[PDB]
This record gives sequence, C-alpha cells and structure tokens, in this order.
Amino acid sequence: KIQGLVRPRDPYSNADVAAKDLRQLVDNTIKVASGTPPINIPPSMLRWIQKNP
Amino acid sequence: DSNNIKYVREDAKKMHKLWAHIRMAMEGSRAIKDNAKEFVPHPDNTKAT
Repeated sequence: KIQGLVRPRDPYSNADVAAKDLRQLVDNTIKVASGTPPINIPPSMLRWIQKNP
Repeated sequence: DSNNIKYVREDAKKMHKLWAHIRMAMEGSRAIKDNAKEFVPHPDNTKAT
C-alpha cells in the first residue's frame, strides 16, 4: 500500500514535486515436518488374568 | 427362588455378554484368538503369576 498517495497541493505555486515509488510485500508459508518415534510391537504378555490383543 | 417374589428380568443388559460372544464367534478366529482368556482358562494361575 502506497503511503503518500494523497498529498496537499498548492495550485498557486507547485514548486517541487516529491518523488514516489511502489514496492511489493512478500507473504510466507513455512513447512514443518512431524513424525513418530519408532514404536515397539510387543508380544501379548499382559495375560495373567487380563487379556492382551 | 420363588418366582412369585418380585424380580425384574428384561433388558439388553441381561444379554450383552452372550450377544458379544456370538458376535466374536461370527467374526472368526481373529477375535477368538484375540480374546482368548474368557474362553481358555489358564492351565495354572500360580504359573500365570
């Protein structure tokens, strides 16, 4: 968005003109990487009286 | 024992156990092998400890 788009002006004496320019903002979208720790697959050893799948 | 004495005996809470057993029997060997304990008691609890 141009900052000084609208300026006061003096038609009686314009004198010098302030220079202007236009820019380009840059947005962003960062990538993150998730995961899972290695999970042991145990044999069913909770079988005293409780069940184990 | 005297059935004339009051007792309430109708609700699915009565039958969930056998309904679930029927369901896992219908499922096949996976469920039965999986839920082995209620069908196959341990050969000895002392060992089971």
